Amino acid sequence: LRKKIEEVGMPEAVKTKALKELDRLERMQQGSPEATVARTYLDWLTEVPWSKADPEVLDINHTRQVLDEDHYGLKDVKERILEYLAVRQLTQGLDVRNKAPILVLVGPPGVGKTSLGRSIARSMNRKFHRISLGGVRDEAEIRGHRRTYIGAMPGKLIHAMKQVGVINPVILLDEIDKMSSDWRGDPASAMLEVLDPEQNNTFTDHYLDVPYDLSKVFFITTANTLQTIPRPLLDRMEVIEIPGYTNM
Amino acid sequence: APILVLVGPPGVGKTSLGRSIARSMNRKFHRISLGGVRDEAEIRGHRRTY
Amino acid sequence: LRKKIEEVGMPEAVKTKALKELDRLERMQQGSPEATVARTYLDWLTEVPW
Amino acid sequence: EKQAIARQYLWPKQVRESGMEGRIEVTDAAILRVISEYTREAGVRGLERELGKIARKGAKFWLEGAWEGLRTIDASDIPTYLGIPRYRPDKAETEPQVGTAQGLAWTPVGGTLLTIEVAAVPGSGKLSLTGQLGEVMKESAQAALTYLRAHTQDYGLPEDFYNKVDLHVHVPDGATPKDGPSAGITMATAIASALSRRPARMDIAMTGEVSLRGKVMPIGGVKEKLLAAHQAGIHKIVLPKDNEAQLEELPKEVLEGLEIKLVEDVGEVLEYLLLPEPTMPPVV
Amino acid sequence: TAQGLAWTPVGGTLLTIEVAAVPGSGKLSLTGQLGEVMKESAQAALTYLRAHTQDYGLPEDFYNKVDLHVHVPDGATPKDGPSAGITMATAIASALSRRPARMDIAMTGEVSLRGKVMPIGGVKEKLLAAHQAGIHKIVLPKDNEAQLE
Amino acid sequence: PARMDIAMTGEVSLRGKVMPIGGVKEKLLAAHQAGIHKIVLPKDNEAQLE
Ligand SMILES: *[B]([O])([O])[C]([C]C1=[C][C]=[C][C]=[C]1)[N]C(=O)[C]([C]C1=[C][C]=[C][C]=[C]1)[N]C(=O)C1=[C]N=[C][C]=N1
Ligand SMILES: *[B]([O])([O])[C]([C]C1=[C][C]=[C][C]=[C]1)[N]C(=O)[C]([C]C1=[C][C]=[C][C]=[C]1)[N]C(=O)C1=[C]N=[C][C]=N1
Ligand SMILES: Nc1ncnc2c1ncn2[C@@H]1O[C@H](COP(=O)(O)OP(=O)(O)OP(O)(O)=S)[C@@H](O)[C@H]1O
Ligand SMILES: Nc1ncnc2c1ncn2[C@@H]1O[C@H](COP(=O)(O)OP(=O)(O)O)[C@@H](O)[C@H]1O
Repeated sequence: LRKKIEEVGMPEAVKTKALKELDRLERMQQGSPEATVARTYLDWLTEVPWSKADPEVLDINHTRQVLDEDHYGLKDVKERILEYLAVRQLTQGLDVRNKAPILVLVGPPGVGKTSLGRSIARSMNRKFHRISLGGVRDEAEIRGHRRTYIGAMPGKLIHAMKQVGVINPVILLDEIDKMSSDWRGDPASAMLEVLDPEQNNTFTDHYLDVPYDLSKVFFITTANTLQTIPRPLLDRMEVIEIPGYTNM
Repeated sequence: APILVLVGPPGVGKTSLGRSIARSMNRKFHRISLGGVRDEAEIRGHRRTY
Repeated sequence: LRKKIEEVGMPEAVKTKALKELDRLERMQQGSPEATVARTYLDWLTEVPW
Repeated sequence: EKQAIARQYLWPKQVRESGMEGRIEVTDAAILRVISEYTREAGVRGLERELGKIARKGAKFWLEGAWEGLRTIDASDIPTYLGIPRYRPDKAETEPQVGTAQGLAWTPVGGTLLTIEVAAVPGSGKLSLTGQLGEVMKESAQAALTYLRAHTQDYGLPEDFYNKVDLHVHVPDGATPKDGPSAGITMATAIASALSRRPARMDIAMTGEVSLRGKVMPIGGVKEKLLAAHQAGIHKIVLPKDNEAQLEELPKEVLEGLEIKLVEDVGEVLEYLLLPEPTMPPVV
Repeated sequence: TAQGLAWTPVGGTLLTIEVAAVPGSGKLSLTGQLGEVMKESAQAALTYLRAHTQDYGLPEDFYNKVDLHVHVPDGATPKDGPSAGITMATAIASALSRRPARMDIAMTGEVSLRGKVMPIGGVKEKLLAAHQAGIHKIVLPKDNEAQLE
Repeated sequence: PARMDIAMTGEVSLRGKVMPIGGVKEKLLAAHQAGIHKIVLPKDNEAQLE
């Protein structure tokens, strides 16, 4: 692992966390209930991507040639996607992290929503990954668990980052309507913490403790309705309505 | 002169007035946005025994 | 806690019930979820005025 | 106030926030068209969304093929940047019509205009009240009709319309629920014009309760009704005498544009609104 | 009989409105699981036709000699709305004047007592349903020409 | 007199126009158990005699 860890990428607080297990030597060949958690911890630490991105095309005329050979119809929806992408490419520096009118795809079940997400992610030549949010109702399902427990598990976004080694992939947060809130728990606060591009650069987990590169990680959300999304999430959005299909 | 409350429809500026008041007297500004739960057990916490 | 049970109050039946609950809490081991319930119940019995 | 807020604070923020910097500009008539035809809200947030839409359209048209300097978006180009207009503004009529009258309404989003219309057909003395009307408004209609039945010689109404004429009062549109007592007079003007075959002036909006002996009682929410009557192009108002203390809440240029008449009796209203000669043949 | 157009959440639908004029005493029956807004629009259309009884060749006193019956097939399907005003005006005028109405023209539109045609909603589903059933002629309010694009 | 050895079913409109129904199978089986051999049925239900 000290071969694995001194390679390309990682920052220096990551290195101070990385020199932790030199003197965590002997508790895993015999025992222990929390010995493979540190082994796995530095596996996670060297596993996540660093300093490797895919150079992006932002040409809207190539985007039209990507979208039109993957879907039929939906032309106005294509145009609003093009407008969002044009304002995404046009702004660099300021007023790109102050305002993210994050896309929300609203329509009945049976229309092409996820396929549009894969077609957008293939238009910018970047690496798609989908995270469904169906039965999610606890913040530790988005965040991590503390490594001081037996079963410690980081969130789904660490999985989505360790799938594809690009710094900034495209992630589709599918079905945020079904995030159930009750007494003692809702991860919509973690959704706002990870979703608004002005505090997500200082993101952390309960498993890992280092900051993250969730800056130009492109996000798309889908929904079947509007009236069950939390109101502090319904200020950072921009809805696009997909109505349903003609007989022809 | 008691707790001031700001009443009106949404969209009318009721947060930006708060930032104007805070910056006029050089304080800092926060926003709890209560109501995200359904109990009085999230204003007051739960102890370590839980 | 035994001193606090002896000082304040009490009626006699409530005192014997609290002392049996205290002995039951002393036999078991700490940190178990059985022990926190008995500790909270004795905390409520001591700080109510008698 | 929305036009001034969109001039000062909203539109430069949305332009700078979208990436454009002075390569695009709107005029004032475009702002008023966007407010009146793409926005129905008490706050200001939907207008902010619409200006964001216009700036993002301009950014896409810049990235397709650029231009030189500044392009000034007029009021004709707003459907080319926003789509089909999704609301319809209220229009005032201009001709004296027989059997109808111009009333004022009040929502928690702003006052509107409403038109009472009454038909008087030969029949057997039956009253129909359609248009999703509540109970207070139906009882207001009955009070107005009983006042008119008691005073048939004063206004030239027919001598026996209580058993020879069917009346029908309709308030368009037929899908939205309507309630309240503040339109007691409007119904008394419309029913009297429909029964006596003389037109009613549509230049004039009106409001106020009615009692069974003909007293105009005060009503509520006058500034929203007067602002909505001014925005639709009506410059003459009939208002109860007991609401003259509330005219001091209006802007000064609105109050100078309006010719307000203050009444106590219903006969003062019927003298002022009805044209003095009949135009149609009578009912029976 | 007249041809009308409806709006379901999964597309449009043709609906037929048929009325009958039989000798009677002036009652008005309204069958076919109709809502309150639709009954009020039928009453508004009938009052308009009683006012203008000479323009269209209607009988002079049908308000107390004819019982009308407005039926919208089928039963056991609840129907509501007000866009059905000029359809019922056409059907009632055809039944009272004994003049046949053209069935190859679809129509839609809200009516008032002065005879004004008001705007409606859901126009593209109705026009797609009328096109894919073989109807090539539409009557529409003038304030809905914005949504023809 | 209406002859009673004929079972019938169908929805009527106001023009005198018979419109199709549902549940044709169970109705015809129940008529055949009872000894009726003559049925009147709408034209648009001949697809469901199969
Ligand atoms: B009045 O009470 O000030 C007036 C009643 C009225 C009369 C005729 C046509 C419409 C309304 N009130 C309103 O305008 C009411 C609100 C109200 C109701 C009862 C008591 C006090 C106030 N508003 C409406 O009915 C309305 C508003 N907008 C659209 C449709 N209806
Ligand atoms: B109209 O208001 O747009 C129309 C009324 C109508 C048309 C034709 C026949 C009967 C009624 N409304 C509808 O299309 C309604 C649905 C509706 C109602 C109110 C507001 C908006 C939409 N359609 C029906 O009632 C209906 C019934 N059965 C099948 C399909 N539609
Ligand atoms: N416009 C379209 N053009 C081509 N294929 C389409 C289109 N719309 C849907 N499909 C296809 O329909 C299938 C179902 O698409 P899905 O995205 O799974 O539907 P969905 O509505 O998103 O499902 P849920 O339950 O609402 S997430 C896929 O095979 C798509 O390729
Ligand atoms: N009177 C006003 N003058 C200038 N700007 C305003 C005014 N009212 C509202 N705004 C703008 O509209 C926005 C409304 O946001 P906010 O105050 O959060 O609405 P709400 O208080 O309804 O949640 C503010 O950012 C503010 O800039």
